[PDB]
Amino acid sequence: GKLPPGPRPLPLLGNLLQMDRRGLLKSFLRFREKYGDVFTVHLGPRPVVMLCGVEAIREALVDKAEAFSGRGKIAMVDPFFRGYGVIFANGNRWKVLRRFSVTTMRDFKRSVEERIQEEAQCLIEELRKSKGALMDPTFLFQSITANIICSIVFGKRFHYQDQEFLKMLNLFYQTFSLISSVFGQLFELFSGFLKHFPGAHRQVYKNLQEINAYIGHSVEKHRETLDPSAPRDLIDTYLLHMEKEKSNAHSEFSHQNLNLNTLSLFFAGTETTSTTLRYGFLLMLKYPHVAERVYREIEQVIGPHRPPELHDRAKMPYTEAVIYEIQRFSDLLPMGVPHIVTQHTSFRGYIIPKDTEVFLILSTALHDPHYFEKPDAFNPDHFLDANGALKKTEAFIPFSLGKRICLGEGIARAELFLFFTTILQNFSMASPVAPEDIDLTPQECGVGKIPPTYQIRFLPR
Ligand code: HEM
Ligand SMILES: OC[C@H]1O[C@H](O[C@H]2[C@H](O)[C@@H](O)[C@H](OCCCCCC3CCCCC3)O[C@@H]2CO)[C@H](O)[C@@H](O)[C@@H]1O
Ligand SMILES: CC1=CC[C@H]2[C@@H](C1)C2(C)C
Repeated sequence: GKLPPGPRPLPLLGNLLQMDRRGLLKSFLRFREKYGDVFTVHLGPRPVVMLCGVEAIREALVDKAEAFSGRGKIAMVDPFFRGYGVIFANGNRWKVLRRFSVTTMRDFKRSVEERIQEEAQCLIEELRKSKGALMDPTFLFQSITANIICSIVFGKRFHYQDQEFLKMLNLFYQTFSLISSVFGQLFELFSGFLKHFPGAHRQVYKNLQEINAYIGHSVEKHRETLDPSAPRDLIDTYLLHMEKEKSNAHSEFSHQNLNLNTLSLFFAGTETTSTTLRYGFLLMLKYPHVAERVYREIEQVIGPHRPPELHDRAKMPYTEAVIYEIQRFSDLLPMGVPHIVTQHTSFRGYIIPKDTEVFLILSTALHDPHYFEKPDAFNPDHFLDANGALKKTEAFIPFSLGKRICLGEGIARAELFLFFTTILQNFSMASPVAPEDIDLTPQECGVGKIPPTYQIRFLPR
């Protein structure tokens, strides 16, 4: 009959005065205590329905896909993306851009696996050259994941010591942080007001323009050398489609979709997997007995030299459990990416009007103590049975579900496994901080959950 229950709002401020100072997620976990798994919070001027736990989330994204499949905005980046590109598009643009992006990622020329394998070898050579010196591995982790996207999109990889590559990686890093910051969460509530003032939203806008400028230039160099009978990469393929549909003024294959879809694939392609890697190696420093056990399995299944391959996974249940647990623990996007309802819909008795924003709080499925005993601790046994065999679970939804499910899922799982195991096959880790002193508390927790900076050494075996 009405919207899910929640804290009683004030006219201008919504539920501001009921929020927790520590962020949106914390705010929402407190409301969930009081209201249950389906509730409404007024984020500044508008109601947003929160869905918590695997059942409710899957009931919405899978059983009710006809309605929960729209994409909402992220205040901090809407001014840039404006509903262009696969992540932020709706309706028929999304359908075109999704089919195109899914279809030209898989089809191309090396397999996905081969490209990751080569990149893993370049990574190992790089880590060798560093001769056990301390670094903050953020740049390398962004470099190897960026290079996978790059070879699909630009037809090329960049070298780790290229200062122009590094400068773009810095912008991806700064932006993800700024977006996930306390100001970014405030902005989600009050963009309407805050936009008129200086603040992080302008820096994010400017960073994204700067990345936009490289992509515009690359599109140009491609157009100039384009061979219709032999498209090199995803940009070439988009250009061909642009040609084919030029007589339709309403073609989705526009120039803004070109730039912003590409940029969307890049952002998501780089920052998601690299952040998981960052948390992953920090977790390894804090739990060296886990890293040592992963290494014993690599030794026994793969050996000290033969490059790891995807077909190794099924024979490495421990390593897979550690990687699942890294993802579960990391909780990359704790509230997922905003959805909206596309038509009036009933959900557990409530009525959700059309164009009502919905957050699926993926963090609540990942921390569900019915599936994961002691869900706030890192523990790979979360994903092992009695016999040490891999135990997958329905609650494991860090890619979300349904029509909008991460389209990069397969690529990211390939990268996490090949980069994790290839590094561990060749190196052990050390740092100047004892495992008991290692603090896992995120540096940011908003849209994204971002681990603190740290120094690590990679020691050759
Ligand atoms: C650890 C790595 C990753 C995680 C945890 C992750 C997670 C997610 C999540 C939660 C969503 C939101 C789905 C929803 O709207 O309900 C998403 C969407 C998306 N992701 Fe991933 N992602 C990862 C890696 C990647 C990679 C490597 C790519 C590209 C190569 C990618 C590309 C995308 C795109 C294009 C969307 C939007 C899909 C759509 O709206 O139709 N992601 N991702
Ligand atoms: O397009 C106009 C702009 O061009 C110049 O910037 C160059 C720089 O001179 C040049 O150093 C830079 O090189 C960047 C190469 C690395 C790009 C790698 C990433 C790009 C996309 C996401 C993944 C990979 O590209 C920029 C864009 O062409 C000028 O310096 C700018 O001031 C100007 O506004
Ligand atoms: C896959 C992710 C989608 C939404 C968040 C991160 C990448 C971006 C695009 C800011």
